[PDB]
Amino acid sequence: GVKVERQVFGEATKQPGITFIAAKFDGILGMAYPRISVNNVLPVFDNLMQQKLVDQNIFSFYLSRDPDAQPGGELMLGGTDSKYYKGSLSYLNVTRKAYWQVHLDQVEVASGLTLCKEGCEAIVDTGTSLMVGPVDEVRELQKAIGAVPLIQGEYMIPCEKVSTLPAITLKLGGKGYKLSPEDYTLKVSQAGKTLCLSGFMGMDIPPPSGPLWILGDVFIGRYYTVFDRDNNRVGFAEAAR
Amino acid sequence: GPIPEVLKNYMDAQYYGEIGIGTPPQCFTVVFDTGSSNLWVPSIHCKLLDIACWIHHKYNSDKSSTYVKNGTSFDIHYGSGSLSGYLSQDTVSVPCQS
Ligand SMILES: CC(C)[C@@H]1NC(=O)C[C@H](O)[C@H](Cc2ccc3ccccc3c2)NC(=O)CCCCCCCCCCCNC1=O
Ligand SMILES: CC(C)[C@@H]1NC(=O)C[C@H](O)[C@H](Cc2ccc3ccccc3c2)NC(=O)CCCCCCCCCCCNC1=O
Ligand SMILES: *[C@@H]1O[C@H](CO)[C@@H](O[C@@H]2O[C@H](CO)[C@@H](O)[C@H](O)[C@H]2NC(C)=O)[C@H](O)[C@H]1NC(C)=O
Ligand SMILES: *[C@@H]1O[C@H](CO)[C@@H](O)[C@H](O)[C@H]1NC(C)=O
Repeated sequence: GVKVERQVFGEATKQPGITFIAAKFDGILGMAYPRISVNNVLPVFDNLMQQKLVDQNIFSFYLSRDPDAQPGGELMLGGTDSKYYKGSLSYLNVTRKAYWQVHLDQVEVASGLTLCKEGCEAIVDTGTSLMVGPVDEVRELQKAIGAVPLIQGEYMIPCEKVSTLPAITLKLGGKGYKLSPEDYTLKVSQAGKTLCLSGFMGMDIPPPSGPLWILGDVFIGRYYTVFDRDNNRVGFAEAAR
Repeated sequence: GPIPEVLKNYMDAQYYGEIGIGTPPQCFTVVFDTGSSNLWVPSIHCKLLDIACWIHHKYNSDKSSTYVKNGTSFDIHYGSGSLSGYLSQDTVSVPCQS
């Protein structure tokens, strides 16, 4: 293990709204850049680098995409873990050091719809479960695959339709990152019912930060992700499958 | 070397692992979130109105020999919700117990 000394953190006393009540986690440990730290508090990983508690200032995520799998995933501080990926890593420069933001070259539905046609900006966010894109472009996407709107930019797909959906490929660093329908759709469950949620949600993030696409857990689950603060880059390799 | 932090997966929607804050460590589950930059956990001094606090782990600074007070108020707004409280300083262990 590791002990990061002299870490400034929040003792939460109010959490209005409902989203924290039934969440599985007690809290959040942010791993983006200091630029977006509330009150300019030096982040855990920055404090870790300054205390030289790892040799490589990088950190990596494997996230399992079978919900019943053990382990559920792994965060490797200061390294990458070969157990969880196949082949070699391909890297992209960070474009704005705030979020882990990268240039996205395009998004292509295999049946021909192209979004982000001339390139756009994306963030690589382990704390977002779904892929996120602008409302209008996601609406077109969802129409191309036959999904229907649910609520708050989410969409559902009949489960029996999934296996025949088109693949969706994101282009990053000039390489194609394919997502099969099984990759980009999720089982959801409530009160004994099972349904299939589309893994793309529509949300407009206003300027000056936005617009931004988000590469969430849908993406990171298929592509093991390395976050490199030494070289301000993000790496992807195909995850164990 | 590299430190492994195993994570749990809930429903392909929430991924989280255990950390410690304090001496000795008080354990908490957290999202390791590449879309934000702050650490926080629920306080034992959370308001009675904070229903989420009732069923989550609470940091008690009185039980930590490494705690250093700060007290500056903070507010954070995420896409999926908001919260506020006050800052503190302590030792953070990853994992909670290694
Ligand atoms: C409302 C918050 C607190 C939290 N939302 C999410 O977890 C977001 C997720 O994307 C979830 C994943 C999700 C999506 C669609 C579902 C449909 C049917 C059953 C369960 C579903 C779960 N999205 C929503 O909650 C949007 C509202 C879904 C309305 C139908 C089910 C309502 C009862 C279960 C809601 C479980 N959701 C949550 O715990
Ligand atoms: C930097 C902090 C202050 C914060 N970060 C996030 O909101 C993203 C993060 O990954 C968080 C991590 C997070 C935090 C609280 C949660 C509470 C309940 C359930 C999931 C949660 C996930 N991801 C989301 O909120 C889900 C999708 C939001 C992505 C849109 C970001 C739009 C900008 C929101 C207003 C400015 N705030 C932020 O960007
Ligand atoms: C609350 O914590 C902050 C850090 O998050 C303290 O401010 C830092 O303290 C040292 C020395 O006082 C400086 O070198 C840093 O540059 C400060 N940074 C920032 C962003 O404030 C702050 O003093 C603490 N406050 C109290 C009242 O304890
Ligand atoms: C990426 O970043 C490094 C260091 O900032 C720089 O030397 C390199 O030219 C950049 N690569 C590309 C493809 O822009």
